[PDB]
Amino acid sequence: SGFRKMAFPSGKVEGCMVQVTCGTTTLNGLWLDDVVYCPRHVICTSEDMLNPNYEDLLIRKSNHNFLVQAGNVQLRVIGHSMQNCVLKLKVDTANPKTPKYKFVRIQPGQTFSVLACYNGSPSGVYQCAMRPNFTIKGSFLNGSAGSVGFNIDYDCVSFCYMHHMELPTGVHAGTDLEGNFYGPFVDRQTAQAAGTDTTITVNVLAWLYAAVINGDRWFLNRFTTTLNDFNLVAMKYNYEPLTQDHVDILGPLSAQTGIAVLDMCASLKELLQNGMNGRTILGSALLEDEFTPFDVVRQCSG
Amino acid sequence: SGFRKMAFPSGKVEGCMVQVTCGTTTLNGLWLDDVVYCPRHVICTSEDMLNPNYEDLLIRKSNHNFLVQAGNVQLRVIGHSMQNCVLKLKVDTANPKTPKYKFVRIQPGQTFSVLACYNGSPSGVYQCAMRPNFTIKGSFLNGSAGSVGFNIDYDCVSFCYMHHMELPTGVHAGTDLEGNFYGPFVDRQTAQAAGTDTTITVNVLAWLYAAVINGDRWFLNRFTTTLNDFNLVAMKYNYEPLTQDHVDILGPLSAQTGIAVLDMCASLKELLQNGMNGRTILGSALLEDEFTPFDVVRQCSG
Amino acid sequence: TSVKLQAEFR
Amino acid sequence: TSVKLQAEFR
Repeated sequence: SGFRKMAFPSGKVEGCMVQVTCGTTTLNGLWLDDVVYCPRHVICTSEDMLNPNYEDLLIRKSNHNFLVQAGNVQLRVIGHSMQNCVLKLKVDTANPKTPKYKFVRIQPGQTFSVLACYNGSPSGVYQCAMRPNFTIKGSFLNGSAGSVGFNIDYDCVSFCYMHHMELPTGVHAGTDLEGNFYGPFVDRQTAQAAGTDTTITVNVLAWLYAAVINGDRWFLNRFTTTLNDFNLVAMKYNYEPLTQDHVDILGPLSAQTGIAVLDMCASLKELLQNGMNGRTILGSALLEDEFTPFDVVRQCSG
Repeated sequence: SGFRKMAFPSGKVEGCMVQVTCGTTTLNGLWLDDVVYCPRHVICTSEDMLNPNYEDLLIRKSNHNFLVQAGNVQLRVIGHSMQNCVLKLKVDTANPKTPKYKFVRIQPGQTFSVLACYNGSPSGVYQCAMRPNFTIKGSFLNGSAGSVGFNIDYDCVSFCYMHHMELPTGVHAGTDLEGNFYGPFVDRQTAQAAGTDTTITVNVLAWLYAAVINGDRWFLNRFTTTLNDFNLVAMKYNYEPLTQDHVDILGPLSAQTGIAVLDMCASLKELLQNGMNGRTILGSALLEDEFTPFDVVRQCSG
Repeated sequence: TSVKLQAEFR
Repeated sequence: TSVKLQAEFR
């Protein structure tokens, strides 16, 4: 028994974390093979931050203007290029601790482990989800840019995030490993605001399945509901609509418990309209939507 | 900014997990230098579980009765010895991945990051706190016995916990790295219930300090209280007493926020009495006692 | 009703 | 009231 917020063992990613210093700006870099990726605002000064042109700022910097340091080793940069919001620094030494990796772009509702680093040294790991408004709710301080989000299939690390900045509301925005931001955001300290956030419906349902596997069952009910009638009232409580694919991936969670997907959707309908009435599910007084159906099989089944 | 439940990077510990098998019983061991550490109930069959004689069960064992496996490489055992509830198995090869480490024993209320493995292969990592009744609320399935809980300071891994069993309540129990159990527990399959659980009072103040740094302010109280008057109300709601040391340890956060610790106590008194009134603190409708003052400072101060 | 030691028996 | 790029500047 037991269900927890649980990140992948970060060792394979820690062996790729380096420090990158250009001028006076310092962030983190991801060292895979003989290429180093890092957010492009390492070439920004404390002044040119409001409205900078990175292509202008880039031509002004050459190879020896980037200082990469991997532990007690300093990597001589041989080349530089820019892909969207990341800089690709070629180095004279391929990382010997390089895992097998894929660059993937996750979609809203999926999760990943975050390895927060400072000065290229990792500091802590935790689990985040790409919220519908295309932000994550992480814990990032100054100099935490360049930290990466990832998932490990088994021996393969799927890098899917790279930290860049924090919005006024206190949440965080970043890019995939091809420099493509998550959301309508740009890397400029300006008046940017994230869209209104919604609740990841399928992740609450999957998390209610994780409770059933642990013996918790009180929230359940005898009622039935349709997909269209559920998503209607899901919309009523600022809940995302449940598509057919989401119901499909909830299958193995339905099979082991026998509780059908639409029937647990009826359990959610009752909790939305009434509340929890002072009780706690898995030790929580509000519904949690950051645990995918995958994250539950990874921990409860088997 | 933001505040998240966050574990330590498990890289240095990932290179210390091995598989241990006596007969057909399998679990995990901790490979440090030329020594493997693991629970003693690995020498038990499926039957000797009520009242097992670990002394009488170990005399019949020899070195070639312990199959220690580090990945796809087995380590020849040259000596074994029992020490409290753990077994230490000497091996012919010193672990090339051993980092700097200490064997510490933690107090109730202190945190540590668990790296849960099955069959010597790390599965994930999460942060846990030692409850006042000396249990933890982790997430362990069969084959988890042997997982370690640790804290990393600098480049040293202070091993502080090793997992052993699960109570009927569902909470998790175990030993330190010298075999001495955390609490009034025994490695037998008997009906066992821990002590009565109290709220870690200092951590709740520490968790409310992180909330003021992060923008939450509605629970604050202008007027102060005393250490004598608060402890009077503290135990009213099943809270650990607040020592002057607790106040001292919160010194860094009392400085960053400008709110005295005893001012924060008056705010806790108002929150205990009235509740949250359907409002959220750091995304939680319940007061969290799982973040020590050190977890708060490390995540808030730069 | 009783404690479960969490090695892998069988 | 605006975004902050979170590399360490001087």
